[PDB]
Amino acid sequence: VPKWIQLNNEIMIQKDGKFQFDKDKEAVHSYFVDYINQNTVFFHNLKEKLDYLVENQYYEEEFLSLYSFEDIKEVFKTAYAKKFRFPSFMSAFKFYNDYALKTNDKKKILERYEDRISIVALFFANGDTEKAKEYVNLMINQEYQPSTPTFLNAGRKRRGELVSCFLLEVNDSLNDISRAIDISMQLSKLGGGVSLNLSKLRAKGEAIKDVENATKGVVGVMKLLDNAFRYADSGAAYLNIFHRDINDFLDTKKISADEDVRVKTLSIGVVIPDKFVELAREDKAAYVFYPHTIYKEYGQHMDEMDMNEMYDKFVDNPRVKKEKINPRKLLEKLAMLRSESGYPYIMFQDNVNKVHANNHISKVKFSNLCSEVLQASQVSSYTDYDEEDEIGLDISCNLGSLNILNVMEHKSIEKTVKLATDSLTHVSETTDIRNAPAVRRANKAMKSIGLGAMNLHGYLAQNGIAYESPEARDFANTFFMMVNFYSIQRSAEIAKEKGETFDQYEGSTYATGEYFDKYVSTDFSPKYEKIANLFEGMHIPTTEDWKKLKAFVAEHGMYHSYRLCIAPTGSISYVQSSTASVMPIMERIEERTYGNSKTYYPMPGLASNNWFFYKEAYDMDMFKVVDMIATIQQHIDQGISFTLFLKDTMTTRDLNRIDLYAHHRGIKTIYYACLSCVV
Amino acid sequence: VPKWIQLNNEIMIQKDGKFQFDKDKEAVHSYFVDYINQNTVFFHNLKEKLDYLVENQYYEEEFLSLYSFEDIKEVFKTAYAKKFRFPSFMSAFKFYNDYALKTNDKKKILERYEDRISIVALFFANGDTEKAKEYVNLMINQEYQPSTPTFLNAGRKRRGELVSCFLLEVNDSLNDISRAIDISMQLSKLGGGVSLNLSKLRAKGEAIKDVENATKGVVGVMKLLDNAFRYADSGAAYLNIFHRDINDFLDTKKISADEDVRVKTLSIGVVIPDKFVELAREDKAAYVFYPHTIYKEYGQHMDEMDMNEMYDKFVDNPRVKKEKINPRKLLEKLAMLRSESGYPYIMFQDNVNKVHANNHISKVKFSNLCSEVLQASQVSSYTDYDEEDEIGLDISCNLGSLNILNVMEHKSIEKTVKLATDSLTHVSETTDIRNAPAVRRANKAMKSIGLGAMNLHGYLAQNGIAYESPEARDFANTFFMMVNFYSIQRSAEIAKEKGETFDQYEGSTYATGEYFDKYVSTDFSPKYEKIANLFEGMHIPTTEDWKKLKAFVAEHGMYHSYRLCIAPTGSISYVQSSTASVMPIMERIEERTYGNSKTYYPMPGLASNNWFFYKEAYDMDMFKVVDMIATIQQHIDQGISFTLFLKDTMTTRDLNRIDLYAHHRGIKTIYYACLSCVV
Ligand SMILES: Nc1ncnc2c1ncn2[C@@H]1O[C@H](COP(=O)(O)OP(=O)(O)OP(=O)(O)O)[C@@H](O)[C@H]1O
Ligand SMILES: Nc1ncnc2c1ncn2[C@@H]1O[C@H](COP(=O)(O)OP(=O)(O)OP(=O)(O)O)[C@@H](O)[C@H]1O
Ligand SMILES: Cc1cn([C@H]2C[C@H](O)[C@@H](COP(=O)(O)OP(=O)(O)OP(=O)(O)O)O2)c(=O)[nH]c1=O
Ligand SMILES: Cc1cn([C@H]2C[C@H](O)[C@@H](COP(=O)(O)OP(=O)(O)OP(=O)(O)O)O2)c(=O)[nH]c1=O
Ligand SMILES: Nc1ncnc2c1ncn2[C@@H]1O[C@H](COP(=O)(O)OP(=O)(O)O)[C@@H](O)[C@H]1O
Ligand SMILES: Nc1ncnc2c1ncn2[C@@H]1O[C@H](COP(=O)(O)OP(=O)(O)O)[C@@H](O)[C@H]1O
Ligand SMILES: [Mg+2]
Ligand SMILES: [Mg+2]
Repeated sequence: VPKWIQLNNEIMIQKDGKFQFDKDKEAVHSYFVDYINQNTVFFHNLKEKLDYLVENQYYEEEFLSLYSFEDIKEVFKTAYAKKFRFPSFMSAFKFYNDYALKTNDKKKILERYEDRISIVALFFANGDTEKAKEYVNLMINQEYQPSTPTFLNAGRKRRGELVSCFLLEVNDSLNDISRAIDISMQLSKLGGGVSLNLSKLRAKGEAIKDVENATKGVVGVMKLLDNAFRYADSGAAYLNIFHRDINDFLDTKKISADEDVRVKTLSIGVVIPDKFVELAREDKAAYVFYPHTIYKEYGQHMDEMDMNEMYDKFVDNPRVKKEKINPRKLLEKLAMLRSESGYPYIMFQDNVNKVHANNHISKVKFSNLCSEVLQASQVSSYTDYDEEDEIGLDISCNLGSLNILNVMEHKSIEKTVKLATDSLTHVSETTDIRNAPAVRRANKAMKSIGLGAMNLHGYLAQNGIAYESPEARDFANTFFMMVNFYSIQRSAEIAKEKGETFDQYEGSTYATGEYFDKYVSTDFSPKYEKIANLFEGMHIPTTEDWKKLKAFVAEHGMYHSYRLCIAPTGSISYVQSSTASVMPIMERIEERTYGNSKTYYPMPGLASNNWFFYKEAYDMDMFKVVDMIATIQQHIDQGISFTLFLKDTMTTRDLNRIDLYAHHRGIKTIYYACLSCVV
Repeated sequence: VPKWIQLNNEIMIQKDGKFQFDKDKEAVHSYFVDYINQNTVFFHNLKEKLDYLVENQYYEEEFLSLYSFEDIKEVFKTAYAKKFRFPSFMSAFKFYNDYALKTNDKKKILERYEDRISIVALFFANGDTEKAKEYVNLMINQEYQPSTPTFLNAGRKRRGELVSCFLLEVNDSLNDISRAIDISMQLSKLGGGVSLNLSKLRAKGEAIKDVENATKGVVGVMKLLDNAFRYADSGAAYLNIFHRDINDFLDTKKISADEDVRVKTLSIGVVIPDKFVELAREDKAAYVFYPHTIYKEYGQHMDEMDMNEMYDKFVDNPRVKKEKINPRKLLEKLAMLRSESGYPYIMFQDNVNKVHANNHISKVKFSNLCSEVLQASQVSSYTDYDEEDEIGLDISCNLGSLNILNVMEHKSIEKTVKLATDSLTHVSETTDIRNAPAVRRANKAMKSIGLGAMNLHGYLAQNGIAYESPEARDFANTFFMMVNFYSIQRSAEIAKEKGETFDQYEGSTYATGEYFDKYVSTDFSPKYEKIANLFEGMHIPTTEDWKKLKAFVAEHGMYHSYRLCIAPTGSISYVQSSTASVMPIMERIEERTYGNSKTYYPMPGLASNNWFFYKEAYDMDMFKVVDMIATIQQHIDQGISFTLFLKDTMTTRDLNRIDLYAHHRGIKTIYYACLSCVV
């Protein structure tokens, strides 16, 4: 057993009752000197390194050719000037095991952490050598972490797509079903996570032409999709809760499900308008609808109509066919299934669209794997082979997360937010997906990005603030207000600089101005003095600054239809020495076995004198956590991946009381505690 | 229990030891007077009938509008002038239960047998009122029976496609696989039987781009197709025996197969070049090949190269990857699987192409469900969404069968063959399949039809000739030579009349003349005197008549790339009072239960003084049956659906000796004893 693993395990051998937290500094030092340095290829110079990496098909050539090699050396030297040292064993282990470029034979290390960062920065900057330096500092200071698809792939040949998260609409025809199968496979082949909205497909037992009772329904298309994802080397189906197939749709995922209906590689999500929550509260028998009878009567997809306005009219219309269900029992079934599998991802549709800026394009109808992407979409119609198709708007989103601790300590909320936006904008403009025409069309038209945040709990716990406290909410309220301020400002700056807005921007609430109403009348500076001290050195936007930004946007518009969403953070959380996303930590010390050895990872910053503040999520009040997320969500235009942390000693009514409380507080999406759609 | 069922069962109550065969004449009379006539809607006139059937969306309007109603009445009266009476209970039962148009509520009969025939004839004739009369007589005399898809659908609204048999090529890309899934569903939705050639897909464990060992292989695409056919309301996959996946391909159909690999709605067929049969005979270890390594080396699909020429070169080429197998044991496995399921349909590829007329277009590479369609094909390439596709040639075939007994008694071999061709040509020209571009392109370019024959055994047994006798072969030799003569002659007549040939006709052996070599040097008039007497009244083509037809074709060409194939005959065999296809009868008397009653159907014409000639197939020598089929096959340009009739007391070596003997005798396809691809 290696020496770094020896010192690593010595954390768990207590001294004066205290753990040996300092042993992990030795462990990662031993891990480098006695291993990493000896398997890292070292060239006589950097040009020799880059020429080798280019000539051996490791790196791409075009993006490097935009720089004079004297500039590439300055950028690399900027990365190494930091003298970055991983503070823990698992942080360095995860980077070299998951991210560092290895040789084709997987024997030696080609990239140090400074190398991957320099290459990504050279890619983002697109020739601007000083900007490349800015990106290097931003990443080497660990202020910003682009998503794994971007951070891992930028600058490679054989490089996968930098975006790997996609959402698809599916129209109610065999032609469209066939095209969705192929698109799913085309994206999944590229490593993408694909979520499809099935709410427009007619329900089981609806007519085809004049043959009554002919349709397989949603479960039939799920079976085809399940197989498509199996063949092409993870997908999701969403369904509106008022769709007649909702029960059958859910039952495909019961762990006891019969194999005739079983679907094994599809996640599921459920879309819940306010009207359903009211019916459930009142314990009144509800109706679910056969969507094609609604289409034949109203000429519109049920999915494109306002169920809060239309429910009673659908019920009274004799040409609309429906079924009676028990809304409380359906709500209970959603709790049971999430205890089994985490998902169904639950989306409170009216909590999304109440504050949605682009309802003029469409209401938000569904979300992605792990349910943080919330954007408008419009269904295509792929017609017969000899006819032109009608290309709509699907969704793809490009992700990154700033690191709250390092942003606060560097007092760089503005600079990080604006710079990270520039990078996500570059990934959006260099993406051209083939074989997904509505994804490609939407990416150019909508120009949407998704900037998030990680290390919320870690930063709070290291500054003496409990995750569940009202002080924690007071910090989050202010911090994310500021993130949103500078995000909107940078999007308008890019719109002025380029002279473009996203397509149909002038119909958005950004252009008509009501987006800014709460920001010009309400102040979001800290109510607690000790929280205000954390922001010392950074100007906090006032209602007056918001009035001037409102006016600025009104003159120049905005480049991005969407800017912010908070995805989960996977392995990269280790590399960042950061608690995952904005969630509370799960364990104070993680024990995982790797290759016949047990490794220990205490939470980033865990000491004996802050033990109390690293409170484990399962011991927290989920109602207080809901309050925290609802506070962050005020200033995020898309969504927040939100996993409830529950003990098995929870009755099904306790579970639904959380659901109802989350809906009450304005939460957009929720599930219980996705690789392509995480940072 | 009804009276017709009473008299029907009285056949089986013997008199002087003899069955009561005459009781079935009473049964079908009782079946009409006491039931059929009372549930048949009778209008005051025919215009009242047709107007009702048009106005109630039963019939189509366009084809009837091509006639003046005085002419429609003459055509209908021509049908009724025959005073056609069904000679047996089951013949009338099958027509009214399976073919006669009933009301939307399925309560009363709208069509008598004379009505369906008149409508089909009016459809075929396309305005020519005298031709409509010719079609009426041809069908009411039961000289010709168009296939069930055509006979059932012609003249309807809500009418399904008149062709329902299709064959598809699939290219080696994800794009092509996705298009084949959709095409399969588009055709299957229309009621089609779809067979796909999977021999071009790269084998399991081949590279994708530069990722080695990445491919699922043929079984992966079979699983997708299996699901496609399940969703869209029967298909087939063919594979060349030299494909590396052949064993895995076969194992998907073992009745004991694990569900991870199980395929439940796909038939399978295997394509066997001569080189494999030689390797099996010699008991020499054979090789199967990874087709993509062959493609990367030779630039051609293994499926498009001559394995008899290339086998040793493939084996010696170090850049071609292969696997060793046991050819004898593989041949044995094909016998086992056919005992289980009937198929794998076995195709002896060189027995097809040795006598194939259009090798210049392509070799024949695969066949259909029940394996009688044998035509050239060329693979498409469906490229990325933004790029033009390359449309190749798939296959569809339009079927019918003449009734040998009635053709011989009416001495109408010429008139039936030429008239049936005209009808199959009309079905071909009125077919426009959407969403299958290579099927549509091939149908116009190739103009192929498939005329067959039924009632061979019945006709032989009723003229004192045993199915296994050399006299039976002597009759078949002459009869089908004549069918082929007048078929070729009518195809050339249509080519002169229209001034067109099928595309690239001048590369065929019809144009270069070697097709006719055996017909200008060998006489095919009967060797047996009693067989020659059967043809009295009809001129038998001589070598001189063939020389003049050869010259005729050389001047005018031919309209049809393919003309003849002998499909199985399903329920319509009853309606025709005909033994199935050209096969020997299976049972002298069929006992089947329908609705709590047992029905009896003795073979068409079975009497006590011809009992010996209705010898049951399972008591026959399959080697003599192979001889019979090989004799018919000389004069059929496509294939013959050929089911072996075997007792379970057959060793696996006995089974392979039949296979080897069938190959020896030139048989093209074979399996053991399809609805969309039967007449
Ligand atoms: N394999 C490598 N070998 C050498 N330098 C590398 C390598 N990988 C990255 N670098 C980085 O490239 C930069 C320049 O490296 P190089 O050794 O060519 O220059 P130097 O000797 O440090 O400086 P100067 O140009 O003044 O000689 C340094 O920041 C170094 O850390
Ligand atoms: N339901 C039906 N009622 C009447 N005739 C029918 C019907 N179905 C088919 N036919 C056929 O239509 C043809 C003409 O029928 P119709 O009764 O109108 O004429 P008709 O009285 O026999 O002759 P004519 O025109 O000299 O009066 C006949 O051959 C008849 O068998
Ligand atoms: C994408 C994909 C293809 N395949 C199959 C389908 C095809 O038979 C083959 C890949 O064909 P293609 O889709 O044509 O792949 P490619 O063009 O990117 O790469 P290459 O140049 O090597 O053709 O492998 C899989 O087995 N799994 C997959 O996920
Ligand atoms: C063809 C087919 C469709 N479907 C589904 C797919 C679609 O959701 C719907 C049929 O859509 P379509 O493919 O659009 O059918 P259509 O246009 O011929 O008929 P209609 O005018 O009624 O749309 O039913 C099946 O369930 N099984 C099938 O076999
Ligand atoms: N925690 C660490 N993170 C990153 N690199 C490390 C770490 N520990 C050691 N190394 C690498 O090992 C080299 C030798 O280690 P050492 O001599 O202890 O440090 P230094 O270079 O500061 O004197 C360092 O220059 C560095 O490249
Ligand atoms: N075997 C049969 N096939 C067809 N139709 C039949 C048959 N037997 C009876 N029918 C129908 O029943 C009608 C009345 O039968 P019947 O009086 O016995 O015959 P016919 O009309 O020759 O005198 C016939 O006109 C005919 O339409
Ligand atoms: Mg439709
Ligand atoms: Mg390819």
